Amino acid sequence: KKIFKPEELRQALMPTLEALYRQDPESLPFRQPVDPQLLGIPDYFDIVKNPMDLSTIKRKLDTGQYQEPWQYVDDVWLMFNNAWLYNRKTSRVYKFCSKLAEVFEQEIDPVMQSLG
Ligand SMILES: COc1ccc2c(c1)N(CCCNC(=O)c1cccc3c1N[C@H](C)C(=O)N3)CCC2
Repeated sequence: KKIFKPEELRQALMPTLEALYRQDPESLPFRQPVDPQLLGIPDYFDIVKNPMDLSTIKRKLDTGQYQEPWQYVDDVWLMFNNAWLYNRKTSRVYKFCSKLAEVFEQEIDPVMQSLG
């Protein structure tokens, strides 16, 4: 509390991120930052004001950018909400997002209870 040590956040939270990365096929669109021109979705940043992806979250854990664990939870949820905002409900990314949210819910609960 209330600025947690970065090494403690990394040790506690990284397994929850790893759980997301282990999901195949579902994590694949989330593993790298979105590049709208290269992917042919040029309106992406117009709609998605705060992009987020698994590699960025990992980098933030690795580099001590979270002061407290709810900031990490908020970035994971930002990633999910961006995908549900941008994509149509029939798309792979939308359905994959929903699966990741299921996995994350299960993983994050006991970890947050342990951190305070
Ligand atoms: C597009 O669905 C898939 C599904 C599986 C795979 C791939 C792509 N690919 C491509 C992965 C790169 N393309 C995207 O990442 C992406 C593309 C269009 C829309 C969106 C994209 N992602 C962002 C997060 C979004 O919200 N909409 C690899 C094989 C597995």
